[PDB]
Amino acid sequence: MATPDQKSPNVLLQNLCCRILGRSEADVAQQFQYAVRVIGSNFAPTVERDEFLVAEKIKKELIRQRREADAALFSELHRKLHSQGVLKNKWSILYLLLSLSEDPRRQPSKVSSYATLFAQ
Amino acid sequence: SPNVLLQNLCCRILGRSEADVAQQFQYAVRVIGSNFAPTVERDEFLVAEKIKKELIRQRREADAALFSELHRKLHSQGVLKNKWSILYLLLSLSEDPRRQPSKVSSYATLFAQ
Amino acid sequence: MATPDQKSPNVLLQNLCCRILGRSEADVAQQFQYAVRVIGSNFAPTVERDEFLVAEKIKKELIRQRREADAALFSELHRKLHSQGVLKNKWSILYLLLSLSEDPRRQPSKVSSYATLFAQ
Amino acid sequence: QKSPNVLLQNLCCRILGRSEADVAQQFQYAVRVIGSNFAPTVERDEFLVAEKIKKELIRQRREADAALFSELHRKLHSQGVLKNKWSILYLLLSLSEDPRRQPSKVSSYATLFAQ
Amino acid sequence: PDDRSWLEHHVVHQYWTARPSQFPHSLHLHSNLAAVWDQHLYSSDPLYVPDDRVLVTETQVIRETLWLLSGVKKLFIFQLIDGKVTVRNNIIVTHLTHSCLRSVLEQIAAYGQVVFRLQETEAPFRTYQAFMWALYKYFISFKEELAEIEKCIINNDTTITLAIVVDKLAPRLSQLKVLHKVFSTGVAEVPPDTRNVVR
Amino acid sequence: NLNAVRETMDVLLEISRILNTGLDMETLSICVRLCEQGINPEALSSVIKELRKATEALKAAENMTS
Amino acid sequence: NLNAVRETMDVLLEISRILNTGLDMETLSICVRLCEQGINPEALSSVIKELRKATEALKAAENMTS
Amino acid sequence: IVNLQVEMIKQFHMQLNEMHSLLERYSEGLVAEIERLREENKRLRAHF
Amino acid sequence: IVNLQVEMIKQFHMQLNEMHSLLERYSVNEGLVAEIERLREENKRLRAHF
Amino acid sequence: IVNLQVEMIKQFHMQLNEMHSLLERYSVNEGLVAEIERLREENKRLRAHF
Repeated sequence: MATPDQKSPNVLLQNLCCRILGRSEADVAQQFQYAVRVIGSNFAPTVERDEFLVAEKIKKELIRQRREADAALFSELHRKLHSQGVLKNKWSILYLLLSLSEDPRRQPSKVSSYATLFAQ
Repeated sequence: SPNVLLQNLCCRILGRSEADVAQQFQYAVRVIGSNFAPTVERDEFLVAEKIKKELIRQRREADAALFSELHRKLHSQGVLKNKWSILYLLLSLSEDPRRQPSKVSSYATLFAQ
Repeated sequence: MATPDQKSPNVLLQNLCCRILGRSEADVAQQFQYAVRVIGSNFAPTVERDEFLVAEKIKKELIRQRREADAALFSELHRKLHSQGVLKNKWSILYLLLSLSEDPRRQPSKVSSYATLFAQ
Repeated sequence: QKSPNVLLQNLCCRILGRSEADVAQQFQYAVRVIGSNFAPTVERDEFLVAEKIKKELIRQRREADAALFSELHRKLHSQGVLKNKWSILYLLLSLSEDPRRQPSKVSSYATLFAQ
Repeated sequence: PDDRSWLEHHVVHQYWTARPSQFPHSLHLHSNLAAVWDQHLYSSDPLYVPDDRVLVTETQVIRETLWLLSGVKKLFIFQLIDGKVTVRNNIIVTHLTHSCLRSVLEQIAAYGQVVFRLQETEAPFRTYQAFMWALYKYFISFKEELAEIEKCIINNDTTITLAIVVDKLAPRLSQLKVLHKVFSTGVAEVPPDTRNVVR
Repeated sequence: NLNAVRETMDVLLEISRILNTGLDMETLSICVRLCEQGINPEALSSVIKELRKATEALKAAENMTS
Repeated sequence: NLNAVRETMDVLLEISRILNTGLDMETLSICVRLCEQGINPEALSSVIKELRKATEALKAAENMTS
Repeated sequence: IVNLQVEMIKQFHMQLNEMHSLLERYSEGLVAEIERLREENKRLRAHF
Repeated sequence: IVNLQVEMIKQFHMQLNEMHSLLERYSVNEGLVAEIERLREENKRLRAHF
Repeated sequence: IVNLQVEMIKQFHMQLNEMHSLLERYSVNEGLVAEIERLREENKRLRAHF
């Protein structure tokens, strides 16, 4: 039963680069190459491979940002996600979500325009 | 020669001929050729204790006992000249069955071509 | 959007190389390239992105160097600067200044002339 | 006053016992290493480096080597000939080898890359 | 997504989404007043670091203003902080100065904050129920005009400016201000611990 | 001596199986011989990790091509 | 000064011998002079390690080819 | 750090090999041009 | 970290030398340059002798 | 980490310079072009003198 054509991770990564840059895949070729280089690199194991430990780390991080309500909400959402059982790799997704969290309180160290020189 | 043995080992582990494992052989040669800081422990008993603690931490007490027995057998056999190095290697290569293997993304296959 | 006629990052890097080396910009071309490479290199996030935390760290470092008077002067200048509100990136400048603070008692490790040997 | 590069090359040739032509790859590697930016040494204080060497030798039950290191450090400090004592002390600590630990005979496998 | 992206480009830009919709605008001095002001500021102070400003459309600004005046919460430009409508600081329009836009939006935000306080009314008692009912009827009357303005905007046949809308709403805005003051005195000035009879 | 080597190899294989190391008898014997010759255990571990990654990539390629 | 230099070199040689460093008088003297002249000790240590590694690689190649 | 070093060395080796292959690919045409011009000159001479 | 840096520098030096040799092998008009110089000398000799 | 970044930049620069030098030494078919022009002029002289 023809499981929707989830294009291979290379095609998905190209589409992701195009989407993130807001340019066509052809316009993101340098960014696509950078992404391919990153993806082909050996990555260290995620800090936490326990769904509950990763969820607890996320809650602790939210509390550290003085987002205690957000920490409670995170713990509740994690419980709900664990009960839903839809994700096969809970530890990897939890580690990713933890890695992608941003502290609203820490004033963004505005990336100097000079970083764009190396993007080309 | 040790180099031929390492190549054969790579071929056996990969299930490919030595000519097909040339890149893996080169990677192994590069890794071995890199200057490494002195190992944390060059004492057989310290390496054995670290391995035992790591095995116990994974709640594998039976596997910890099996490892201790195998180490005793290896020590009594006296075939290995550098017991501390082999014990350290075995400890370093142990994997916790409880920690879900970070499944190497199918995406790694994309760059192999 | 008040963009001060900021001479291009290249001109600033060239001027910096010329100033540091004590050579003309044309004579600091390798140093200018090195500066451009360093700025273009990915750097770990700064230790402190909080203006007050950077000021406190500078004061603590001066006290550790037995420069307690200099630590008090740094704390007072930081308070004055924060009230003045003239600096737009107080956290970045404070972190830079703290990182650039030097203990007068610790003899500057004179970069051996030997570094020039490999340039040829 | 032989230039440090020439002195290092002569030292490499003397230590390896080979001609410059046979050490060309090693000479290039040495030049690259010396010219490469290295992380700061573990200890840059002469007294701290001497104390660390003494502590490491005592911890390894190498009392004879600890006494020899303490004597050499006392002699170096009293002679006052060296301007950068910390560098020499750090080098000696980094190069110390335990005489009790049998030299790990370099596996023949290293020869594969030699060709 | 390609057809959807083409529509999204042609059905009005996602500027209302936090995604920056870059739109082409005339570089004419009268049309590039924001850009001309940016150029002058950039030229004038060597210490001047250019802040990140979001370019918003005048029609988009008008629509968001109407939605605020319609009592919509969670606007993108106008954020409600402590019951006070506050404009996001990084917003700019092509035809207005940041300070001028900020002043006009501050007046609009003050009126929106008044409405929001009035919008939050629960009716726990018969007299409070009557006051809520009257407030609802008033808000209906205001929403009628707001919907008519929105309809005129939707027809897009004629140039409707923020000034034109403000002038059209001036009598309603004055009525809203009077009502806000009266309501504050009649209810907001009433201590919370007062008996329902006393209130 | 041969019986002692066989016993040591069997013990090592049992330890690898209990620990789920994934090493076979031949690979374990090769590792033992390399260790007896003085190879640094940290270098050996890094080499083993790189070889395991290469073997996993080769197994994935063989499963995709089959 | 000459006597002090000789005494320092003898002390360094004795320390190297007790530590089994494998350094000869000329290499030790060159290293001492470089360190006294301000050479970064990390660079000198890396150079010494590279020379020792080269000697060990040449000995391993000679033993494998013999 | 050791894992990073080993991976970096492997990647460096692979990249060096790829660059070598790309330069070989990008650096027979001369021979074919010579052959074509020789054919053309022989055809011209025979026809003449 | 220092060991890693030193090993990387040594590997960089070795790789630079290997790349130089590989480019010399595959770029190698040098044999063709020598043969062209030889043909130039032979044509010059034929001009002097005629 | 800062030392590593600086070292990486230095190593990249050194490798680029070494590659430039190797390409200059080995790519440089300029000698071959000059020798081919020399052989053409010498062959022209040998034809004119014969």
